[PDB]
Parts: sequence; C-alpha cells; structure tokens
Amino acid sequence: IVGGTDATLGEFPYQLSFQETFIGFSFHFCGASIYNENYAITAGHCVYGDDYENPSGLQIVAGELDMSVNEGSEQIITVSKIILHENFDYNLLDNDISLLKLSGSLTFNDNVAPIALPEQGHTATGDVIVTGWGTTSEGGNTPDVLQKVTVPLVSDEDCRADYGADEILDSMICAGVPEGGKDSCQGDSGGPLAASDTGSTYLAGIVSWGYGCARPGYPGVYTEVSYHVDWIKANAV
Amino acid sequence: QECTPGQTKKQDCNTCNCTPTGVWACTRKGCPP
Ligand SMILES: [Cl-]
Ligand SMILES: [Cl-]
Repeated sequence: IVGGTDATLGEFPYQLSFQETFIGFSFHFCGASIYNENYAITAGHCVYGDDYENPSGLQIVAGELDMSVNEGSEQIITVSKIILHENFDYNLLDNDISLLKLSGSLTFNDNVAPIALPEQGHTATGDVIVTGWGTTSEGGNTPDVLQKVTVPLVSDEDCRADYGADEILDSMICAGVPEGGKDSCQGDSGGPLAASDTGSTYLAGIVSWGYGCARPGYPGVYTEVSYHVDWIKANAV
Repeated sequence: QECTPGQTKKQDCNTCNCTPTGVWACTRKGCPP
C-alpha cells in the first residue's frame, strides 16, 4: 500500500495474510479476506498454477497486524483446497477471483471476523479503503505493519482512457486519485477494497493489477465483487 | 512506445500484458526476491 497509514489490530478483522512456507521462513505473497469461518476470498492470479485439490505449503494468517511481532491474535491455518474461477484468464485477468478452503475453522473474535458481501449487482461508491502488506512504493520495501489507504473509485469509462476500452471490463473496478500517490502495490494482490456506501462495510473489490503503483493517471484495478457474489455463494460449499 | 498491445512478459514473479494504450498491466503479488 502506497500513501497509506498504519492499521490497528481489530480495525480490519477480515484481512488475511496469504503465505507460502519455505526453508527458514513463511513468506507473505498475497492478501485475502475472510468470507466465513472456513473460506477466504483472494485473487485468481494468487493461486493459478497450484495443485488446487491438494495445495502444499500454503496458509492464511488471521488476526495479524505486525508480522515481526506475535501480539497474540494471530491464527495460522493451512489451506486445504483452492477453488479458482473456471473462466479465469491468466493473461487479461478476467474473472480474477478464487476461494481458499481452510483445513480448520477460524475462531471469530474482535480481531478476526468476516467481511460482508454486497448484493449481486450493487454499485459501490464513495471513498473506499484498501489494506495490505504490499510495498509502500513501486519497486519499494514491504512494511511489517498492515497498511490502509483511502482512495476514490474511478468509473470504468474514465479508467478506460488510461488502460484501454477492452482492458477494463465492467466486472473490474478502478480506484486511485488523479495526482497519484495512493494505491495498492506488489504484495497487496488478493486483498480487500472495502466500501461503506450502504451504511455498513462490505467487500467491493479484490486487488488485481495496475501499471506500476500510485502513478498519476493509472488507477489500481480490482475485481469487482458485486459481479461475482452468486459465484462466491455457489462455490463456498 | 513502452510496449506493443497484446505482448506478455513477467516482472519478477508477476505477470503482465501490454494494454491497448501501450503500458504494462502487471499483477500485484509479492515476490520473494
Ligand atoms: Cl478526499
Ligand atoms: Cl481519497
């Protein structure tokens, strides 16, 4: 997250760290969001190429804030199954969504909780909040403390002037400020864009792609969750 | 002109496509480098 501030424990109880385990360390490579006690939502490109029915060495961490200190609310649970959208396009990032089934259930508490879905077809609006442990500048360093940033949504038509008409699908949502400086970045993929125009927090987007990060005129691009709510409900058992 | 529309490349562990406007659309994973 570029141009953000530090989160607090319990502020974003739905935020997950998606990690791969290697010799000597667990490596954060993507975000995810809690859907229910057994399922997380992430990006399709975070899982493409995996052994979907028998994923190895993949886990989520709930209740995390600072990666470099165990504060006591962290819940590490291995991923038991990956459910990738069957029409995912690995190149153009159409249908960039997957579910992660966990090998055991999350325990909900003040610091660990689901994020609500919108209704299918809802149009998110207002300023939205994007969170993650991604780099804090393009090509930059990664923070140990979860970051948050507020950004406005950019209409698909306005975003298409930057990226091209057919590159931005309706089922994508763009967010960023025209002057740049506020965006998700590498390591934020799969994590949440949260809106609140219904008077309540819900998951409006999933971090997907962009040209660089936080550049003027190049908003971040997100999978728009309201196009895929029925898909999520059909696939989360 | 930065790139030709439709080209693909990798940028470290991330995947990219060249947009109709000639820029690299890249995923946002973290890469262990
Ligand atoms: Cl503002
Ligand atoms: Cl803003």
